[PDB]
Amino acid sequence: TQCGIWVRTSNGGHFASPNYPDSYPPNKECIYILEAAPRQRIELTFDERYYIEPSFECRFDHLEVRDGPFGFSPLIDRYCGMKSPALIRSTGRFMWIKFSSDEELEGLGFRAKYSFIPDPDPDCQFELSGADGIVRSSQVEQEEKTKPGQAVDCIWTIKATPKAKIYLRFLDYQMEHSNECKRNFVAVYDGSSAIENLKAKFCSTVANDV
Amino acid sequence: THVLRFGGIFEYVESGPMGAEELAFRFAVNTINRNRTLLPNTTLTYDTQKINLYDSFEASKKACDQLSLGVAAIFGPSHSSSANAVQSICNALGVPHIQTRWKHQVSDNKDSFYVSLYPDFSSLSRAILDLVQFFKWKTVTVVYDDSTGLIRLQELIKAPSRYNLRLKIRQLPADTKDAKPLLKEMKRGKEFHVIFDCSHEMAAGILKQALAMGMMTEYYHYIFTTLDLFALDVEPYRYSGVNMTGFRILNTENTQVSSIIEKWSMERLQAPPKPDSGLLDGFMTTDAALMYDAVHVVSVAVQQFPQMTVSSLQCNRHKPWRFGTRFMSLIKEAHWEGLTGRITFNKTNGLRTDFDLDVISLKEEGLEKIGTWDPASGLNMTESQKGKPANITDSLSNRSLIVTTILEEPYVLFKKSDKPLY
Amino acid sequence: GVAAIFGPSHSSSANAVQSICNALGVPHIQTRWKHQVSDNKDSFYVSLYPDFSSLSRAILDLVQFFKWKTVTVVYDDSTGLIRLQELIKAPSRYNLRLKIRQLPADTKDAKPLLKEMKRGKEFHVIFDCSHEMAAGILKQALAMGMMTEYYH
Amino acid sequence: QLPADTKDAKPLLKEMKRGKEFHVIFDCSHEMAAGILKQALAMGMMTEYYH
Ligand SMILES: *[C@@H]1O[C@H](CO)[C@@H](O[C@@H]2O[C@H](CO)[C@@H](O[C@@H]3O[C@H](CO[C@H]4O[C@H](CO)[C@@H](O)[C@H](O)[C@@H]4O)[C@@H](O)[C@H](O[C@H]4O[C@H](CO)[C@@H](O)[C@H](O)[C@@H]4O)[C@@H]3O)[C@H](O)[C@H]2NC(C)=O)[C@H](O)[C@H]1NC(C)=O
Ligand SMILES: *[C@@H]1O[C@H](CO)[C@@H](O[C@@H]2O[C@H](CO)[C@@H](O)[C@H](O)[C@H]2NC(C)=O)[C@H](O)[C@H]1NC(C)=O
Ligand SMILES: *[C@@H]1O[C@H](CO)[C@@H](O)[C@H](O)[C@H]1NC(C)=O
Ligand SMILES: *[C@@H]1O[C@H](CO)[C@@H](O)[C@H](O)[C@H]1NC(C)=O
Ligand SMILES: *[C@@H]1O[C@H](CO)[C@@H](O)[C@H](O)[C@H]1NC(C)=O
Ligand SMILES: *[C@@H]1O[C@H](CO)[C@@H](O)[C@H](O)[C@H]1NC(C)=O
Repeated sequence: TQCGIWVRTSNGGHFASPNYPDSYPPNKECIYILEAAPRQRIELTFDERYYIEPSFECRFDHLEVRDGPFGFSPLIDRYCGMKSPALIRSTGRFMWIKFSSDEELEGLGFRAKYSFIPDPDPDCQFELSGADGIVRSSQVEQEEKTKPGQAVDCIWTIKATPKAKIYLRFLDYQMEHSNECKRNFVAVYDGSSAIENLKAKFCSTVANDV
Repeated sequence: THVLRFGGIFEYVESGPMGAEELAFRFAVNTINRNRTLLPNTTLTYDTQKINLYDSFEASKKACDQLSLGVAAIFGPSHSSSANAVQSICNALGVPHIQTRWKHQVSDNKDSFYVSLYPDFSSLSRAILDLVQFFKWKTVTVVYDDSTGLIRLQELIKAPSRYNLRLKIRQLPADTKDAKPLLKEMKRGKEFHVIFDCSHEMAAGILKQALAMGMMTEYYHYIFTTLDLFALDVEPYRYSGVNMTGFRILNTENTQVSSIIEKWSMERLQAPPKPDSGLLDGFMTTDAALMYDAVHVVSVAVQQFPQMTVSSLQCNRHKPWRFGTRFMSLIKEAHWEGLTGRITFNKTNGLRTDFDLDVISLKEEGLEKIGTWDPASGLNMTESQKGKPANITDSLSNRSLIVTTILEEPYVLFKKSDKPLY
Repeated sequence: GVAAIFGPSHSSSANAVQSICNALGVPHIQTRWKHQVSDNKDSFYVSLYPDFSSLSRAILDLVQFFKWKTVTVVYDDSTGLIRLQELIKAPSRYNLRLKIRQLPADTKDAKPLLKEMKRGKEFHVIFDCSHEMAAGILKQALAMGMMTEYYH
Repeated sequence: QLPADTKDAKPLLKEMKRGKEFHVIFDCSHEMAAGILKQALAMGMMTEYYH
């Protein structure tokens, strides 16, 4: 969160290293949610100033692109070294930049900006707040943003009252394909869409309360 | 043009015939003079001399005796003590220095006028390290003969710091080829995977004593660092069930290469027979194959440069030669398909770091090619497991035993948990 | 007209002067280590630098007095494996765990090297350096956490 | 049984390796007993396992 000029534009908010180009501090995480602003994406056009702790396999300080949401997303490669990377088109509209950091580093960091215009050849919004609120699977067929038998990306948005904390408990939980975290799951992101704040992700028979 | 003269510094064999590198230097000058299509209106002349291979003062006199008489290139004394003394003469006078033998380049020399046609051990030590990971080894027992063989294999000693190996470096006795006290301690340690960094005159001498002891069996593997592994008498070891994996840069699957080697042994009528040597025949060893390629790569450079007049430079009044800086740029940028394959030099160094090896290994029909190393590619060791005789044992054992099983409580039900299971 | 040559004291240059001093008869006095090849028939030279067929036993004695079972020999140039060859050959007879590393190139940055050493839990290190190079390592072993009560 | 005269008994000694047959009794003369051991050495059969 000490990452700097990340503040986005119409596309490509220039997504640089923390305290660029002075030096990035020890242990950091910053997730850099590439919005890939609609009808366009971002191509990571890295600047000349690029050096982050070269090591074997980049098990130390490194950088990722991870086309896809997180996790199972195919990495191009690790990106540690002194030469500036290239070859990014990043056709996904939902992206991420993992910049890990060890305790004993050097090497000020990175900076890159948008280069993708064209078009590839859901809006299940649930804005609500208050003391409580019951988000159900009943509305996802009743709010009419979905169709029976198609891929959904419907995300519930929870806003707290000011000066409060959130406690999700499960009053009902039932999966049609148990222990199969590929086709049906419920994940809990604590903030923005980042794996930095992902408390639990359930696809088994029982979902514990977070 | 005319005469253009090459220089030479070779072994003074006092009793026997001329050296194997010195025949191959005269055989390569006579080949280019007779076959007209290389250097058509240009002939070659040699000015070979004799040294004692260790006195750097003698190699420095015979260099300045050729520089005063006038040569175009020095073709290497081929020893680490005396090649370094002639390398610095060739730098301060301008004339190139072509050398067909490995030499420790001290990391702070500013020598520019040399190329080395021997395959550089910074590239070769990756090739052995690709083999010791292809056979899925965990313990190796690298054995060298002289102290410089730790420089030849330093990319292999530095392997357990990054990979999963266990180096157990040993050293052969001084000259004294009875290495049975060394091989006896390798039996007690259960040291079955061995790497020899020794020449083929000594690699054919350890195997007489690995056979006199119980070490040529089906348990012992042997990787040899030498490139003259094909020139070993392997008839006593062919049926033992051993493995003897190695490399061979000498391109002996080409008709043009094998015909010159048949013309080589015709010119080796002065061959001394040795039944106790453990070596097959007067094959063109790879130290004499590179001298044949040394003349041709320079012959590519004189073909692209018909302006070259040999001067008569001194050493007490040394001057850079008028055409030295351009003619050296042609040698480092010349390609050739020699007997050792593709010759190309590294622009930073002048060292062959890009070359094609053939992974040969010992089977019951002799030494057979089973792969191919390349620096850009890696191991292309195909080996396919198709072309083998019969009688392999296979167990089907489909003990999956697919059970059809519905869920119905209390009998079958999913385990209650928060993590995913499978 | 001289009576003794006191040496250029470098490996490529001392071998050039040694064969001149042998052929002319004058003694060559060498004051720095230089690996002679095993079959050099030179006789008119002395060397006052302590031989590494003795100094590599003193290092090997010192790692047996300290009861080590793991070392991390770090050299700088490729000739340093000859300066310590009785220490590299040591796990063949004793029960050491020689893990040989090397410093980087012409640069003086041991920041990538020393970090891989503390991840490998390598607390017993033999530095084959000069005292100019060992001054740079000890400053870069203080900027990192390489300077506790249990490195040696 | 050894081959007829034909002292190249390597097809016999090869089948003794597959059978793990480490304890061997030779009923042959010393002119042939010095001839099998050249071919028990040319194969991997003069080891510490074979009696
Ligand atoms: C002669 O000219 C060559 C090139 O023309 C120069 O380069 C040396 O030679 C090879 C070529 O790359 C190098 O060895 C190989 O390095 C690969 C990776 O190199 C990078 O490594 C890290 C990456 O983080 C960087 O720090 C580093 O600076 C390099 O950028 C390795 O991948 C190779 O290992 C194996 O990988 C492939 C993968 O498929 C396998 O197939 C192969 O079998 C291969 O063995 C290999 O290690 C070498 O490091 C280069 N440098 C040096 C200093 O030698 C030379 O500089 C030049 N001079 C000499 C003397 O060689
Ligand atoms: C290592 O040696 C073994 C013999 O000990 C070789 O295996 C034999 O050769 C062929 C493979 O082409 C097989 O058809 C034989 O059946 C093998 N013999 C046995 C008893 O299995 C093997 O090829 C050698 N490998 C290398 C890399 O040299
Ligand atoms: C929460 O409490 C405040 C007073 O503390 C009250 O006015 C408000 O109505 C409560 N929230 C809800 C949703 O009723
Ligand atoms: C000379 O070499 C060339 C190679 O291109 C080839 O024609 C042949 O090997 C030789 N020709 C003659 C006439 O000797
Ligand atoms: C042969 O000599 C002629 C001059 O008569 C010259 O022009 C030519 O370059 C020479 N070489 C050839 C034909 O390869
Ligand atoms: C390896 O050799 C085969 C032929 O044996 C060839 O088809 C292939 O392209 C080579 N390279 C690789 C990387 O497999």
